[PDB]
Amino acid sequence: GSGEWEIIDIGPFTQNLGKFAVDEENKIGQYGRLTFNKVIRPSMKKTIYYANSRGMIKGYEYQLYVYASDKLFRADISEDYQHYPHRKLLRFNGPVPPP
Amino acid sequence: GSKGEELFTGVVPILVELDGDVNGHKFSVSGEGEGDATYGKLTLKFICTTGKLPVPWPTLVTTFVQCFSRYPDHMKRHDFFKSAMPEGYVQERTISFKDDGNYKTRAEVKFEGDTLVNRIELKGIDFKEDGNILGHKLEYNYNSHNVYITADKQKNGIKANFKIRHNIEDGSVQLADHYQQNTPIGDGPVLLPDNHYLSTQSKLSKDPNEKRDHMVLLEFVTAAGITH
Repeated sequence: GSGEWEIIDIGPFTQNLGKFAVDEENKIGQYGRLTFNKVIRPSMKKTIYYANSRGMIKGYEYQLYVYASDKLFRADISEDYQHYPHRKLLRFNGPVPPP
Repeated sequence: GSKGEELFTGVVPILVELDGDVNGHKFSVSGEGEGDATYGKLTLKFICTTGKLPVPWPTLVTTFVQCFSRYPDHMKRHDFFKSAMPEGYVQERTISFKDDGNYKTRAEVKFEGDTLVNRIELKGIDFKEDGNILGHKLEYNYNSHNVYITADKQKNGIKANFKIRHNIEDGSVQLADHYQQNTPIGDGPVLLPDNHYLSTQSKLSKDPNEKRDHMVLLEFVTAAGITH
């Protein structure tokens, strides 16, 4: 299961998600070494549910606009509480049009 | 009431140390936090210090300090756990997972200075390699339970029987059958209780800034089952 996208703030929690995305992308290397600047609006997340009738929260998915090295990227991050490591960078593409 | 009870009237720091061995997979966990028995409240964070935990975190919740239970005033003569303090008690369990392996645990719970310490050794055997436990098929959450306590006069302690209900990702629930015995470490007198139960509720979460394999635990435990 998975709910709908909801707008979230761009406070520390979100900025740290940005930082995570850039650090993970830096491990691949298809772009040059990126330096995190900031997550800008809009940031959004959707709730992920266990696939069963209880339907309790399994984790979350995030879609972020991230500035790194003065370029704007779209980062998708999944958070899954059941399995370590919980945070995984699904996608990281850029540069992209400003929202 | 007991002298041991006076050690719990405020916030008490807690340390938890576990050495485990499940189907030969060795692991260690350290936990820190605090307990406030006035409200039956426990807050703990556990870190696997040997890398990735080879079993699901929820299966270890009961193993990771019932002296922080809130005993209602009319029931305080029945609180064995605090009465055994500061010398402490040994807590032993067998935990049987339905159609899978079992844990055997031995823990010593006692004060070290002003800190309540729970030191545990855990042995797990007969687990199915792709069962719910070693296959990590448990949801990351935790149900509320009632744990019935009875006196064990010959060991000058208590025993308990209860079933833990673990949610499974496919929608089933797997029962973990707990057999428990507690005996005081010291030689002094302790309070032996009439039959009663502990009502528990637990919330599991994660620390967003933590990179190691870990569990954050918030728990409330209240004693009940004796009329006033």
